[PDB]
Amino acid sequence: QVLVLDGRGHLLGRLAAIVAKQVLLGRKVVVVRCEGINISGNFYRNKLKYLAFLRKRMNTNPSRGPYHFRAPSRIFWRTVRGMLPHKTKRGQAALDRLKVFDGIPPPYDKKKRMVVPAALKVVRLKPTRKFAYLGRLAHEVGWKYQAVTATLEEKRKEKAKIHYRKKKQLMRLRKQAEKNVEKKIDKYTEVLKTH
Amino acid sequence: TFKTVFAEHISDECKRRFYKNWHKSKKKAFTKYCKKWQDEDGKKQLEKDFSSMKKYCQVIRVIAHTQMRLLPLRQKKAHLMEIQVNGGTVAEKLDWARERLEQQVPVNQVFGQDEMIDVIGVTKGKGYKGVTSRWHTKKLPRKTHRGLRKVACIGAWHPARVAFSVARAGQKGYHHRTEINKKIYKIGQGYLIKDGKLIKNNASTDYDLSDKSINPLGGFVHYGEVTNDFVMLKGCVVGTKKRVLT
Amino acid sequence: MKTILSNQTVDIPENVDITLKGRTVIVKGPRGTLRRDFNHINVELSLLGKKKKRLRVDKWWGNRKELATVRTICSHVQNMIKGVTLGFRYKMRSVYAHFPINVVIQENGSLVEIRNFLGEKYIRRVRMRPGVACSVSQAQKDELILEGNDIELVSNSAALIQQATTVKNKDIRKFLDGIYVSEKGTVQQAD
Amino acid sequence: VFRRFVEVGRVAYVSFGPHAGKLVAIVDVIDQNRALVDGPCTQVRRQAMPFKCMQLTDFILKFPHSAHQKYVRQAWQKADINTKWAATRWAKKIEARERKAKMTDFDRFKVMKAKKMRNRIIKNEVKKLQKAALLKASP
RNA sequence: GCUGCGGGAUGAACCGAACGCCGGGUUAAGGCGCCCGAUGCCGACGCUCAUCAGACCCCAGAAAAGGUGUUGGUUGAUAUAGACAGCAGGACGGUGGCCAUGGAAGUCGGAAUCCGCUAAGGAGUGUGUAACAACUCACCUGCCGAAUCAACUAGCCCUGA
RNA sequence: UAGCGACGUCGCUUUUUGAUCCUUCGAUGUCGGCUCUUCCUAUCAUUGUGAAGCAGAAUUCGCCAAGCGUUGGAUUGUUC
RNA sequence: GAAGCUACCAUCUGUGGGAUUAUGACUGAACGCCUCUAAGUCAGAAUCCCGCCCAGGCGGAACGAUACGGCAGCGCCGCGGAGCCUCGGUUGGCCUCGGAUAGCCGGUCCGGGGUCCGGUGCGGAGUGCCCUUCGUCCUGGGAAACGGGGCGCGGCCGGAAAGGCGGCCGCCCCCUCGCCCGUCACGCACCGCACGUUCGUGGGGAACCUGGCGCUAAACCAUUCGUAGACGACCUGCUUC
Ligand SMILES: [Mg+2]
Ligand SMILES: [Mg+2]
Ligand SMILES: [Mg+2]
Ligand SMILES: [Mg+2]
Ligand SMILES: [Mg+2]
Ligand SMILES: [Mg+2]
Ligand SMILES: [Mg+2]
Ligand SMILES: [Mg+2]
Ligand SMILES: [Mg+2]
Ligand SMILES: [Mg+2]
Ligand SMILES: [Mg+2]
Ligand SMILES: [Mg+2]
Ligand SMILES: [Mg+2]
Ligand SMILES: [Mg+2]
Ligand SMILES: [Mg+2]
Ligand SMILES: [Mg+2]
Ligand SMILES: [Mg+2]
Ligand SMILES: [Mg+2]
Ligand SMILES: [Mg+2]
Repeated sequence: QVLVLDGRGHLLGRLAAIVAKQVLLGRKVVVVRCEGINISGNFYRNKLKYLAFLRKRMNTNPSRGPYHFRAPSRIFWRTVRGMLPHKTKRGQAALDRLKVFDGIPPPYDKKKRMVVPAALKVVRLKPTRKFAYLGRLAHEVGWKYQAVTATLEEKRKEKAKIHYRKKKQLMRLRKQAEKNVEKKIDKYTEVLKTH
Repeated sequence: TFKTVFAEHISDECKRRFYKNWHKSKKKAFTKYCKKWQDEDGKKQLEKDFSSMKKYCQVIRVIAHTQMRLLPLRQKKAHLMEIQVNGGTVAEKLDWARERLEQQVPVNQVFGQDEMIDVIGVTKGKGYKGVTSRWHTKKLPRKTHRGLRKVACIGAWHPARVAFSVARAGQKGYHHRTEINKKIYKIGQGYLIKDGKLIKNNASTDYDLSDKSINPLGGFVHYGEVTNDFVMLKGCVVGTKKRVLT
Repeated sequence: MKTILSNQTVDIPENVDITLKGRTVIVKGPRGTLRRDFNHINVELSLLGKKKKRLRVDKWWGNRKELATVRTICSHVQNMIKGVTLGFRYKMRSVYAHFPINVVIQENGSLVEIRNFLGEKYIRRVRMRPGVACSVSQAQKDELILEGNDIELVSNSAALIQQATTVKNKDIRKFLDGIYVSEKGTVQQAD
Repeated sequence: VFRRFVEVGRVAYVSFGPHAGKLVAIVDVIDQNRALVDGPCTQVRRQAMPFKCMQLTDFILKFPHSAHQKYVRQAWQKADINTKWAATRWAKKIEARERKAKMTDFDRFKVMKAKKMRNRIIKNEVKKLQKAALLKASP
């Protein structure tokens, strides 16, 4: 069904390639925490290329023409637009299936977030190469919503800690229950058949 | 907008604002909402909204309107305004607003003399005027066939379009414009109750000291007979007579 | 050429203590404490010696610029040890032209206020770093002493002072005027 | 940090390649990428294998530098790598993965019914223990 | 031209390959991150940071020249008869040499170019005062301690742009 | 070698002119001026800087830099 | 010469934050020294972006009124029955920031340090959970003192970024098979065959008979208006005081 992807520590083109391949098959994929998607290269170069992309505009009418989004979710959505056949009613359905969110919505606070190993910064970059933050780029050029998103992110991180302490307490209780007795008759069978 | 909580006693001028045809309407606005005010069980579901308003909101804007019966106009419809209270914490802003629901706000309470306060409004209505009157371009000379008040060249050949910066026949006026940094001279009350039987005492400074009113000799041209609080602004202010300004 | 390990050796005296939680180095001593992060380098930082305090800065294969980087850690650890044992004192004599330079301090020595400034009427204010204390020296004309713990903070504040005092739109071969860093040293002498 | 380095005389697992699931012993490093390996009792012939192809372990041996197969075998059987390697949790994990790969349908049915019974008894005990925790916290 | 088809995104001439309508298999030219079929190989070896990276014959952009930015290569020179650096000390006598003249007294110039003390001083590498003077260098020595320096060459990248 | 730079030599651009005839001859209305929009930098001035044979003033040579300005007239149909 | 339009021909106003280029620097190796750079920091401007200012998207909010009359019509809950159209799945996984020259778990002491486990991760997505359950009847061994479902009832809000299921107390009609192993007999055994099994009391529209609780309006034209008008459009008035 849905594929809730974390966006922290992923590279833009790698994650866009994997999302654009998995969205043409029908798996409804949603990339959350889009402000944390890293981009390799120097951050000055990345904002210089994005400034050149802003400089690209129609001169006879700027409204009828290139629409330059500043929000990082819409940056990733344009990145996947440039890779899907969006002029056809296959890539149009794929863009309808794709959803993207800066920050985290409440149902994606509820559900578990996946992490793609092939798109990671650590996997795809030598650790002495420079990088960038898409949220830093978006706040530096246009997207004026870094502080509100960071405040709500710290709020949901505190919520995640106060849920995780309860979950870890329940896991300590169930391992006390596993430490208790009168369960081993099935457990010998399970150890002999892959506990 | 999280949620909007109105007051109880809503005036007929606000009801004329909420309706289009006041004659054809049966005047049925806010009957169930006033029933929610009257019900004691509805008060607990109404004060729960303010307890949620203290917790989840940061920007509180208060709706206010004008009394049209104190004007020489003919409109008789109020004008609703969200006014962002820039006070302290949300709790005491909400307490201030609930304390001052259904109450009047003078000009001396917020504004003051010698204050530099901007004006927002809509320009005059000049209509669908031409190019030399809209963009103030130079006229063509007398010998020009097919026009004198025109832009003579629009674009080059190789852009086979018309650029958006080219001066063309746009409608002049009735545009939203704001002008910044205008000083207030005098905020003065007028026409107080009959202890003194009718006090005029306006535009009567420390050096004038004579009986005089707000209005000029013969009333204001196309406005009327101002008998209320009034702001005495500097320079030229955007708009015609009888026009709503913020 | 992918050189196998390069290690730097640091001896730490008994007057101070060191604690590393990874690539973060926290040094505690008599003149306060000082902590820094080496997160962006990826060089192993190990210590040894039961109350002997022998630090080793060890880097494996790497490149030539990274073998250059592995000595920078040893040098900044030496600078932190010197700053936590002795501290840093920078003496700045006001090399002044016909117009003098009147220097006062306002907020606990953290706000240096400069006046008469090459004859300019504009009174200049310089806010210093969190953790550096400045003072006006005694028994010496127009000397400005900057004392602190972190060499980067102290020398960046002194750089802000010597760039705030700058001759503009003239010749700077003539008009040799400004507050320049005269002497670099430690607070506690004879060590 | 860095508990294990490559060394003359260290046993190492092989994860990738045609010798997968087999132990070797690193004799010497050739140049930065490949190392000559040898296995006397692990059914692998003396050859050169890459470091990213192999997998480092925690047990060490005492080899001379570039020793013969006889001395490799004698140091192996003196160190007793096979019984001590069976007596670790790592080989138990790999063996359990092999057993899960070698399951059949009747075995999965038995695993599933034992799984239901275990998880039901564990869930009832967790409910009883949190009931006892509430009974303790009620005064 | 008279000629489709697969690649070169798009193309008259480029590379394959020439055409009756179809099924199966295979391949050339090309390609295998997504459009867009196919490397989603636990691919191998190295090079490259570029604030204007680069990305495949014709084909759609660039030179002479330069780089103590890294990577190899060649030819030499040094060094326990303790080098390169770093810090410190000395840097004279003949002689203010000889041609010159406003001065040349190592320092604008023309020629030349040796000796003693030597541990070492070059009839002198530069700075300066117009000269005479002060400073530094060649050279020698004090501490440290074992590797170091110079000139070319071509691969990437940069400046030239 | 601040600023210059011969004898030689390597380039860039199409704001001049030249060369060719590829499209246009069942027509793309062929100079200049007026009005008006937009773009480039090889920068005249302004903002921030480096160097002078930069004492100050005034200049000259470079860098980031095209955001904003870059006139009124006598002459000539003039481009100039 | 009124009103009205108009003149730099009268008059008023035109507003600041950030990252940075050039450049100057700090610490600092490479290269014992030096060095603005190789990692890392500082200042830094008519350039850039945003604020302010304009029009607001096949963009989304909060609230009001939500059709009497004499029949009528329309909402919310729970309904039993039939029919047309459209397209997709055949279990859902209810969540710790972070790191890769480091990191997980458990735990005396004053969020932190010492100590104890595990680590090519088994407190593991090469994973976990109800699950490979077709059902029923009879009788036995383990586990089960919570029961286990809800048309449920009263309370709490958790949850504000786009919220609706989950947890606690007390009752309600029952279950002591809500489960694992053994015995017995049956249900369509449709006689070799496909689209079968699923969140489906799937999405919305037009109507059919019934219970309970409620609702009794508003736009557009016409007329007037001038603060606006080419026409449309926009701001306006209308009561029997
Ligand atoms: Mg008009
Ligand atoms: Mg004519
Ligand atoms: Mg000057
Ligand atoms: Mg032929
Ligand atoms: Mg083709
Ligand atoms: Mg091509
Ligand atoms: Mg075929
Ligand atoms: Mg091929
Ligand atoms: Mg594919
Ligand atoms: Mg061509
Ligand atoms: Mg080279
Ligand atoms: Mg280039
Ligand atoms: Mg021709
Ligand atoms: Mg021609
Ligand atoms: Mg034609
Ligand atoms: Mg034409
Ligand atoms: Mg024609
Ligand atoms: Mg411009
Ligand atoms: Mg710099």
